[PDB]
Amino acid sequence: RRRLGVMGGTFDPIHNGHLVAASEVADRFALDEVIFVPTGQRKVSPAEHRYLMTVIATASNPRFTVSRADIDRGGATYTVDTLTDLRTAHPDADLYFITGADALASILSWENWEQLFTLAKFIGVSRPGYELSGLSLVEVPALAISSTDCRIRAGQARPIWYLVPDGVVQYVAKHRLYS
Amino acid sequence: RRRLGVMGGTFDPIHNGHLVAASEVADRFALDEVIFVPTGQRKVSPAEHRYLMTVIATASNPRFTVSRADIDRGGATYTVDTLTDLRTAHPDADLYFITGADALASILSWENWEQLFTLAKFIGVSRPGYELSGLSLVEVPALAISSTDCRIRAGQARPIWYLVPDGVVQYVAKHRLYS
Ligand SMILES: Nc1ncnc2c1ncn2[C@@H]1O[C@H](COP(=O)(O)OP(=O)(O)OP(=O)(O)O)[C@@H](O)[C@H]1O
Ligand SMILES: Nc1ncnc2c1ncn2[C@@H]1O[C@H](COP(=O)(O)OP(=O)(O)OP(=O)(O)O)[C@@H](O)[C@H]1O
Ligand SMILES: [Mg+2]
Ligand SMILES: [Mg+2]
Repeated sequence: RRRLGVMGGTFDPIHNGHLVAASEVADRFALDEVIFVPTGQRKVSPAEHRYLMTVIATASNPRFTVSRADIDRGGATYTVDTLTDLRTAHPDADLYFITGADALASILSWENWEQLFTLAKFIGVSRPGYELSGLSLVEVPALAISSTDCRIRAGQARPIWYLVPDGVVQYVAKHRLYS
Repeated sequence: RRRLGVMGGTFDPIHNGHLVAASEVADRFALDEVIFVPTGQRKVSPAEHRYLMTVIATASNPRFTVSRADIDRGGATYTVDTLTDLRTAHPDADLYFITGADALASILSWENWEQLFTLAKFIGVSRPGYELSGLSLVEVPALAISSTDCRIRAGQARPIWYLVPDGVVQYVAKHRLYS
């Protein structure tokens, strides 16, 4: 069966932390594809901008794609809705939902994760400054990067080079996203 | 006076840790340029390959250039020789020698650093897993990346995406540098 990575995120902006994590997981579980899924709509940049920055970010990687499913569904994004639609859209694939330590704790604490485990294999990945502890835990390269830090840098005219892809650096400057 | 960053390195390969560090320093001290200087000739990849990967890596950044001075001098690279030649090649500029915590300790422990401080301002930067303590100490984004780890990944056919620039990922694959 086809092995599809899934990685949800606000992606405001997508950064090298998100991308290095997806790439490690893709290697360790021999995934054919990773679909990045921008969440639907602290100011959150419009959905279309977050979507496009994600297409630009993932463009160069032969295995990474983007779904606009969550942004098009409308309203709030729940993990169950994301995976169910992906199950319907890729009936013959095995889904691997990729999630960093903070968002994993949140799913385990606040969602019916037993149901979620019936829709996909869960791959919890490490993130600097958080505690990682049917579900698999993987250590990915330690890149202490948050979108928050990027948004603060962009607003203070401080550089986000080498924290996000060159495409995202350009895209943030051109559309003036966080100033 | 013109403010020139200088960053020496083996650059085998250059990675996002090196580049994010140079970029932070460039912002904090309003540098006009950062010159990356590959050291002259554990197998170290030929000088020309390390040089080119550095040109490719720094290409997209308007403020980053490369000097082939150290690789062309011949023999072993000493910090004093690097800075003296840069002083001669850019007589009217102020040099800022950029160096991570491990290489800083090594210079302070093993070289006549008082002389070196007469040729340039020293900017010690943080690196994960090392202790940072005329000289300035700056915290740069924490990206736990080493060329060593990249070389080991490349040799085991494991991905170095988002640890090095896309150009370096391509360049390592094409010339098969560490396999
Ligand atoms: N540096 C990182 N390394 C690994 N996983 C990360 C990293 N940053 C975020 N993640 C994971 O990426 C997913 C989406 O994160 P999210 O969109 O909130 O990004 P973010 O960097 O945390 O932005 P923000 O700081 O605005 O919350 C989550 O599963 C989260 O755990
Ligand atoms: N992740 C990093 N963040 C900040 N500085 C770094 C980082 N990696 C290396 N440096 C600095 O880059 C300069 C050159 O390092 P070098 O060429 O030895 O790279 P490296 O990553 O340590 O490779 P190797 O692992 O083969 O020693 C030094 O001043 C070093 O302290
Ligand atoms: Mg977050
Ligand atoms: Mg080193």
